[PDB]
Amino acid sequence: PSWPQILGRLTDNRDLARGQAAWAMDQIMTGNARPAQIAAFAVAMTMKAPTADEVGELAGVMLSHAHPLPADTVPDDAVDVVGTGGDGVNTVNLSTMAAIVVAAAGVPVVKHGNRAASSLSGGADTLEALGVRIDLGPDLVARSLAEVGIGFCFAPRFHPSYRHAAAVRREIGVPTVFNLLGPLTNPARPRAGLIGCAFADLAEVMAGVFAARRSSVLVVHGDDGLDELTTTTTSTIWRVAAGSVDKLTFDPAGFGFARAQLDQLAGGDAQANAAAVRAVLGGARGPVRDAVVLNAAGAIVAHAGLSSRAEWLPAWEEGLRRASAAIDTGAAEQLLARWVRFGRQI
Amino acid sequence: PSWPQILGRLTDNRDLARGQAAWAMDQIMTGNARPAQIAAFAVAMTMKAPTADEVGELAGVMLSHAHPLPADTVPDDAVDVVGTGGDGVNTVNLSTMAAIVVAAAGVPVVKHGNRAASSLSGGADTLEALGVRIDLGPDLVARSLAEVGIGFCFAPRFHPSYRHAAAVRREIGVPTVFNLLGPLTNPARPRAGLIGCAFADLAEVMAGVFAARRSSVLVVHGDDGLDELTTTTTSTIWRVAAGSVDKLTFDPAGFGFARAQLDQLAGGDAQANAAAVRAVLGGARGPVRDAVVLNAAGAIVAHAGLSSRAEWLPAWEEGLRRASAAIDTGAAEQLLARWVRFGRQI
Ligand SMILES: O=P(O)(O)OC[C@H]1O[C@H](OP(=O)(O)OP(=O)(O)O)[C@H](O)[C@@H]1O
Ligand SMILES: O=P(O)(O)OC[C@H]1O[C@H](OP(=O)(O)OP(=O)(O)O)[C@H](O)[C@@H]1O
Ligand SMILES: O=C(O)c1ccccc1O
Ligand SMILES: O=C(O)c1ccccc1O
Ligand SMILES: [Mg+2]
Ligand SMILES: [Mg+2]
Ligand SMILES: [Mg+2]
Ligand SMILES: [Mg+2]
Repeated sequence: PSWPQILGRLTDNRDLARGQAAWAMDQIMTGNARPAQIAAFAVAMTMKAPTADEVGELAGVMLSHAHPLPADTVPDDAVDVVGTGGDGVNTVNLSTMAAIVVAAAGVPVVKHGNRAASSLSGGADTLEALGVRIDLGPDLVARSLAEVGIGFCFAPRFHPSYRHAAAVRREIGVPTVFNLLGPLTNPARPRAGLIGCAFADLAEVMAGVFAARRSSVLVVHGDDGLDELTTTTTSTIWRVAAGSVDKLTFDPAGFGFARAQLDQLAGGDAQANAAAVRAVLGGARGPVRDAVVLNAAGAIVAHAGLSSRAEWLPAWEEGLRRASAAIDTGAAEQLLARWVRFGRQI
Repeated sequence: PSWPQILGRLTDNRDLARGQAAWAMDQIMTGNARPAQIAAFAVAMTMKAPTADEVGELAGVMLSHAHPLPADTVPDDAVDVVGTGGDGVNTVNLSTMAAIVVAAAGVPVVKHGNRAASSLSGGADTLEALGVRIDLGPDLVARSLAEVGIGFCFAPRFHPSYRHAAAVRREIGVPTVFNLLGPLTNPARPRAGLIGCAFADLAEVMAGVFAARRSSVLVVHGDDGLDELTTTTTSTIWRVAAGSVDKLTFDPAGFGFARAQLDQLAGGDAQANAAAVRAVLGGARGPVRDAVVLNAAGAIVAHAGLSSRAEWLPAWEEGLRRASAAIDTGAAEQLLARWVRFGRQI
């Protein structure tokens, strides 16, 4: 294989042969690709329209190179809540808030995340401002998960060989297929997830990658453009269960949610977004809470799907009940406090 | 303007706004673009499908930055004979041989060229092997043109600010829109040419760029893949005259040319290809001579097109007669000897 061969095939608008995307990603991950080659590959793949097979190869290479968690430290039913980012709408950190609530409901959460790329504050930035340690290595993440019920895998700490690709992503500035890889490369490899996709025409490809792994996952795109389950309108959901993908339209009004305006979900810098986390966890009513509860419930539904006996509507009602109770009893607020203390106590 | 704006527009499969391609190329020509940005741009433009407006912007910027020839040193009727290269068929240097014969017939030739990229020996490599000075500056090319009837503009000598783009083209090694720019950026700006295009679906775009300049040009693509008029089969010609483009198919059998096999046109390293030039100019009959006479006649037809009185069949008959006579009288052989002497006597 070679760059001229692979890039030529993509510019001819042809799908790659089996193993070609993997070869490319591995060249990229070993410091063996020129920045120009990395860029051409990212752009060419994006414009051809990447297939699930191709994206799965990219993600697989990344997972091969990632720092893994220690054997037997990740519960079989661990869940992630994370999105591509890049929806362009500056919101509060919905996935991060949802993840805390989910953990507090008793679902183990190993969250993958990163700093902002185009937003004012990313999940990692907001966690840092809350006093949560985002610098933890494999062993300490495993301990966080066991002792607190949640662990945070900071993308740059677990994927050091992605350095070169990350740099090129920053330089070119446009979204590419690389923007899909974060949610697909959690180093703890959880089998369930609520996965947000900002790019409506690539969400089905992300869902195909999860289906290949037989994950129980909801890939979500709010019909307003959010990489989260939205409260402002319907959301498209690509449901992954039993190795197949199901596309459906989701309306939170069907569960009693009131239509919000995007303005109401608006965020700020790390300090502002941290304050919004404390506000929700302290029981504050309103649009932000509603959005947090809905997404927390979505992750609980994904967790439920790890069993083939899970039914859609009863799963959602249970998810909503559990998410609401985890906040209302103060369990979510206490969990955050316990998470902060854990990192301080080394 | 910005890289994210421009690259995003391209990845959304949209034509650029007027001036955006020019902004991009200017950034690239001023050393202000990262290699990743250069590559993303070249690739994204290629996969979107470039327009003549866009390619015309890129070439315009390059021509802005190029060393010009001194005022009033290029005859109004000078012609170029040059191709994109990249046909991936190792042939003798047909454009370069054609250019010598055309100059010997008395049509002023200011030829743009470069060393090999893909092939064993490019036009510049073969001229060097023949003893021709290939890297003369503006004043000396002007003198060569006046005194010998032909001048050669070496792309790296006249387009020094293209070095970063050139480097990226080499690194990524798949053709992009940049592969079109050589024949479109002759620094002497001759108004006529025989212009080869290896890429069947980009030839019409090249022709549109020349149309916008009101050049008299035949853009040619051999139906066997050659970026020259072939003798093995038909060629597609995009004829540019009076600011418009006419698509034609051309069959040299209509002018008495026997079919050749492509291996009959095969070349080798610069020494071999130099020997091939000497063989044709010394009156050797055979397939190489036929392909040379045909291409020289094409260039003479383009020159004739600078008049609105030019008629297609008479022009080809005159071109063929003039090209053959220039070889047979020994004028083409003598012009090469004189060109070699000129460079030695500077
Ligand atoms: O700056 P952007 O490109 O828009 O990305 C915003 C955030 O979205 C992703 O994380 P995640 O879903 O985990 O964070 P969230 O809590 O902000 O939803 C990404 O890692 C960023 O942290
Ligand atoms: O290595 P490649 O990418 O295939 O390019 C082969 C040659 O074709 C172009 O020139 P030109 O048309 O002047 O050369 P020619 O005499 O070989 O036809 C290009 O400048 C190279 O010199
Ligand atoms: O975004 C990443 O995952 C990353 C990884 C390694 C180095 C820098 C980075 O931004
Ligand atoms: O090929 C070119 O035009 C070129 C131009 C400047 C520097 C190096 C180069 O190869
Ligand atoms: Mg999110
Ligand atoms: Mg989001
Ligand atoms: Mg040529
Ligand atoms: Mg050629």
